[PDB]
Amino acid sequence: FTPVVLATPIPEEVQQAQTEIKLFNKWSFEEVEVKDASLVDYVQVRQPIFVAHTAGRYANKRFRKAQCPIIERLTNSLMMNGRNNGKKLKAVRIIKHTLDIINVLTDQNPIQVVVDAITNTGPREDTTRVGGGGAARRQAVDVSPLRRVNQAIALLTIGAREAAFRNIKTIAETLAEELINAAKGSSTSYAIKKKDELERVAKSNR
Amino acid sequence: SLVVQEQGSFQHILRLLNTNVDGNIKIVYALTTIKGVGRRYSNLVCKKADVDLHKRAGELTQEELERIVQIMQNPTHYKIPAWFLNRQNDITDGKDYHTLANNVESKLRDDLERLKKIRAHRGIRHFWGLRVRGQHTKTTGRRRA
Amino acid sequence: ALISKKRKLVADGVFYAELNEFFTRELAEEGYSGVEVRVTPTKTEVIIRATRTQDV
Amino acid sequence: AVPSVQTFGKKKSATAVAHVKAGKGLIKVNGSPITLVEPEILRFKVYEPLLLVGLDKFSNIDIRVRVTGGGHVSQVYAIRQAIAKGLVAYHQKYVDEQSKNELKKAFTSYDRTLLIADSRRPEPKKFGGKGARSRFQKSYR
Amino acid sequence: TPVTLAKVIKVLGRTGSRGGVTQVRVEFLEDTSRTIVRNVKGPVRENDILVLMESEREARRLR
Amino acid sequence: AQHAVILDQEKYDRILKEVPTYRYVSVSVLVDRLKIGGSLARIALRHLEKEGIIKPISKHSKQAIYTRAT
Amino acid sequence: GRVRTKTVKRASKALIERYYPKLTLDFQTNKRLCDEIATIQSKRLRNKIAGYTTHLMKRIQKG
Amino acid sequence: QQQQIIKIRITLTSTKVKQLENVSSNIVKNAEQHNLVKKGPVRLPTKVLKISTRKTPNGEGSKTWETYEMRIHKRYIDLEAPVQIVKRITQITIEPGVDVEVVVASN
Amino acid sequence: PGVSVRDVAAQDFINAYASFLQRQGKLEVPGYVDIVKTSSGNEMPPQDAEGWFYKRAASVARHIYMRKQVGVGKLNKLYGGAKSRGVRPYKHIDASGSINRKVLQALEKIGIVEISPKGGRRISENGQRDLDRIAAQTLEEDE
RNA sequence: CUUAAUUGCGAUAACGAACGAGACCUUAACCUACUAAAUAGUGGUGCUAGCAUUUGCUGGUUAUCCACUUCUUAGAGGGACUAUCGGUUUCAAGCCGAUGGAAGUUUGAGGCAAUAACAGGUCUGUGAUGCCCUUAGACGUUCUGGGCCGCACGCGCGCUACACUGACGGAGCCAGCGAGUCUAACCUUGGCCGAGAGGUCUUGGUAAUCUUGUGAAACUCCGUCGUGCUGGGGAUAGAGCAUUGUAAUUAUUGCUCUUCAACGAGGAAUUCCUAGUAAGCGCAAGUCAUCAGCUUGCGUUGAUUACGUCCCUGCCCUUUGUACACA
Repeated sequence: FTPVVLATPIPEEVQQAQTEIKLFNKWSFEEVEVKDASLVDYVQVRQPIFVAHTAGRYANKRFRKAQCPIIERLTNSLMMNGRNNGKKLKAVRIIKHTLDIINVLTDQNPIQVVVDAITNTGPREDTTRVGGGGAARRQAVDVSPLRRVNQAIALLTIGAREAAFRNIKTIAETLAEELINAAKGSSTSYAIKKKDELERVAKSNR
Repeated sequence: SLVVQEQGSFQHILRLLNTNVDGNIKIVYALTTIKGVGRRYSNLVCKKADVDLHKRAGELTQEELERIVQIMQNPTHYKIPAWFLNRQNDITDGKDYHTLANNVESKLRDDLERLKKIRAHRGIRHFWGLRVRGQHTKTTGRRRA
Repeated sequence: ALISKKRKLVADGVFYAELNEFFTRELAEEGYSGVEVRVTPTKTEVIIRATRTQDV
Repeated sequence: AVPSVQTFGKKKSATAVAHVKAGKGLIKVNGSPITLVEPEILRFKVYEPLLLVGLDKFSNIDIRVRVTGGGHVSQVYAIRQAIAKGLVAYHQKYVDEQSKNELKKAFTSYDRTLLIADSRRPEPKKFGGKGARSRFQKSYR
Repeated sequence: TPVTLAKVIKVLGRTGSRGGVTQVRVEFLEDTSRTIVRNVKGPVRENDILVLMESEREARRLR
Repeated sequence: AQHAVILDQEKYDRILKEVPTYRYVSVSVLVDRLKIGGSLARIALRHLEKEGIIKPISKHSKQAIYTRAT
Repeated sequence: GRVRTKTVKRASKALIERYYPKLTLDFQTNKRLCDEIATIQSKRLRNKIAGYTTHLMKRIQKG
Repeated sequence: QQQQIIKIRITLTSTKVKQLENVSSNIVKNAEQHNLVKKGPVRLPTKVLKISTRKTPNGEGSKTWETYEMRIHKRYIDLEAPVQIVKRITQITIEPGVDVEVVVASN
Repeated sequence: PGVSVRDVAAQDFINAYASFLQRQGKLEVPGYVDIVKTSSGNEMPPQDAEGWFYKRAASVARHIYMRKQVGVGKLNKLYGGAKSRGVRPYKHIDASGSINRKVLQALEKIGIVEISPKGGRRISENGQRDLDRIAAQTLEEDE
């Protein structure tokens, strides 16, 4: 199919998955379907990213931080504490490097990567401190249209790095089994601990 | 980290001139432990000594360790161009000296007790004890002194 | 020619500074207000226009 | 020959001077093949405004730009403006508007900042501080 | 689950002696002709989900 | 070393049974797999490498995932 | 933070001084007004005069 | 000898934006009324002349910072300066600051 | 299809071209081989006992088809990492001065050396007499 | 009642006004448009060298011809004014929810910023300012240099780590701000010498040419290790080498080798900060003969938690109380 005459020739196996429809190049990020529970309308796939370097302002108008792409949010959310401040172009290989370990373990291409994480391992809620006085019993103030994504993604990628330092385990290779353990997991990672200490306030005290 | 069949012929923990040897670490850290032995000639204990380098430190055997005694005692018989040396043209005869493990402070205080008695400015800051090589010592004196 | 362009086109500005005291530092009673700014090559045309164009 | 074409792109340090000559499909920055884009990750942000009207659109034209400057990505999505302005620069004029509304509707629903001349700039740093909004230490004593 | 889906049709603002907690309404998705005054976190836009956790209770004063 | 980093020399058959139905393993895993560690973490991919059970599915510097090939 | 100015007093006295039956939603005469009636001291004076005289002339088609 | 022209780079040092254009156009009209072929006026780009200083005369108080700038505008022309432009400077169209130097480059 | 060396890799190229010719035979180890720290502040020399001669000399040969000219004052100002610089923040200061000038005695045998007027380097087509002729067989080996 | 605003709607013994705020001006916010670029360079260029045999790549012929701006450009103008529709609101000021976007914080940050003052502080920017010892003992100049660094022991601004994103070497060599030589001298590429610092032969540019794409880190790609005051740390101390200056002693420094201090995320307290931003890194200019761990200006990846409250400090505006007015 349609090569071209030039002095820099072109391979074969890839861009026929691109010239036909506006989707991914080699991997089948294709026609697989979503498991959409509550948090309705939080899929930026169709039309997605491929890696997370999409140009566009996203953060000062807080009503459009939800149109920051939902696949980019887990990439947005890793690197702190005097070691990797800047060097956020380490987070662009992590994408295919956690679309590396996900290939051996439950591919579920990105109509299924992020929509499965917040359901049974993260919040459907928040518990913020406006707590009256003396000893702040926090109001268990539940889900907003922006409280399903921000701390549900950008702190569970942080508390699950606490074994990625002082010994062998790499930040790019800690992510082997935390997304799946955010998809379906019994806390071999940081799944329960943002619904353990904040939910003892949140169950029957309100 | 090469193809290895490490039996008991490999050297275990033994004193080799005041250091119980870490044999299991690499051959660059086979000896580089003693005062007088910095980490800088971890290359130039075994640079062109015809001993293999990608092996760990079970090599440089019991009498290939004899060269280690005289390669660092005599710095010139193996043709380093003498820029890799700690004390030359000292007080007496004006030639080279590689100050070994006993000879670390054996000779530097001879250059200090050279000078406790010859009145100089860096004399009265060592036996008193004072920061002689360029530090303001007002604000030095708070947590370090 | 031994005097650069960028760093010494401001060098003419001393002849707005050395000059606009030189007219009126002994002569602070003169009445200067800014002459018609003018130049020719090799020589500078001089006109006086002030309170005291008569006594000095 | 033909005078150079003032379709044209800008960015931080990578001026995407969208030249177009009579070409045959060279995907370069005037010097590098299609397998040698290759940071293994940033491969496609150069391309994908290319692969939108078809595979080639290379019958008469190539992509002829050269760029000095740059950061690490700041050329990769700079000349993708020039790779989008290096195609449609003559299809406005020579072929017609119904070849733009019923055939360059490819060039409508995948504008991820293509013809946008940029509007996001880091601000100059202040005075009286290291950072752009950060300040020094007070220590009221 | 004792939770119920709820459109927050009309927005108020938010309250508190610190700034966080919020006055909102709910208009449910199931069992209409029934409404209870509840709360929500924060940056809420119009007519979107409030999954609860309580069944039927109340929390009003926001200091 | 002290606890399963360098060789564990008596146990040379364990490298020859390297995937005990145990899919996820890398350089980043083998240190506390009671086998070779990040010092000599590659000698299971030195020993059984070219044609056999192990085939390369990863790339990155110093750290390489491997897998019993289907 | 989007409110009037101190040259909105005269952006409504010379606006209707002789010039009501023009200036619809059409933006062309919403500058070709202000090069003749006003001698332009800033290109922003189109932005400070005619930036409101269509919404204010939405108020005339109401009542 | 006479009116074979010797390809002199017409140029004019100033600082302003249209005051040089008051004086540079005394050549721009005067080179094209008798209609030479022209590939001409090159805007010498704007140069800033930053100086930093503390605003205060004594180093007490809040050490606030005041900054400094200029814009060096200049034009140089890639043409033949005719004989009726080269010594026209020496008794007309010269102004303090407008020191019309005329550099030479032909081949 | 018509080949340029600008249509050829330069990352694993030296891994497959200049290290394919690793044992051409003429060693050129002029006494300052592997005794010097090879960068003026970098505390360590190469400790592999293999290479870093074609990595410094033969890096230039296809580097110089990508440009006009270089010299050793752009070789020392090319490769300096973090400097062993006190209790103070680090920099990039230059690499070694006389050591990487060994290519101005090593390249002299090849013919990729041409010395130009107007200073600097000239590259003749002798690089095309060992790289454009290997553009017929080792470019089709990296599918 | 809104607003960043005594800015504005309006109610009115107030009417008209005038500052301050906004306007005002830079700079990052663009132009299929031309009078213009050999103080940048593209298309064919007279073309050549290989390879591939398809005007396909490198180099120039300081004019081979040019079309000459589309990168710095302004000669000026334009385009985004919450715009536009639903929800609000007295139907007005207003304010939200989606859309289109070069262009929806007040276009982002700055540019002098009012009334009134403050025993704020500079006679240390002046041989401005009444006041002395003034001068020939002088509480000052010429000059050898001390001393401004002196240390018992306190307090701030900053730098480096407190320990497996820890330490080490090589393939791509990427920025941005600016700066730069005169009667001698800065920037200094290219080549020989030296392992470094540098020595020397040279070259270009009094300025978009040239040093420079400042060939920066951090990174892109790989090989090495093993958690111990490790090869974390480089304080301290010793001995050699080149430079700046007339001279480095109390080491101005940069380089080589040896020695390898404390500590293992800091108590009462306390500094800054709502998106290209914190927080890591690095580049040029200032003083510069020599010396940056500091400042002025600039790049490179781009998180957290909060887009709301008066709770602690503060701050304006009313009502109130006052024996207070140096408040």
